[PDB]
Amino acid sequence: AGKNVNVEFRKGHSSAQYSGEIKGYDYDTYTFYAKKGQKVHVSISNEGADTYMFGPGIDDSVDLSRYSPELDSHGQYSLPASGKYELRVMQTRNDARKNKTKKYNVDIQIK
Ligand code: NA
Ligand code: NA
Ligand code: NA
Repeated sequence: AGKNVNVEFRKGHSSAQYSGEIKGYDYDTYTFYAKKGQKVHVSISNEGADTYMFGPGIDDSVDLSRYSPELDSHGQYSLPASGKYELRVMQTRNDARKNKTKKYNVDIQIK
């Protein structure tokens, strides 16, 4: 199925890059711990791979993709609470139903 990765920044740096490939309904998860008010910016090379974030103080999830209305002018989202957050990378249901695949590179920035 999908893979579950703990995001681990190089010390003194505020981003990390991952690559993956999702098949069908699989989703990959990128987990991290952060403080209320830190800003997250996620960019992904394949816009056919959705990027949604789950965690404390977030009802349901938030779309972090580049055109999402949840983002501010700098493409950032402010974490509403401190704790463990989960970025999920997944295909649309349409593509998942067709057992399509998405190769992707994702850059996760947390400041
Ligand atoms: Na999960
Ligand atoms: Na980024
Ligand atoms: Na769909």
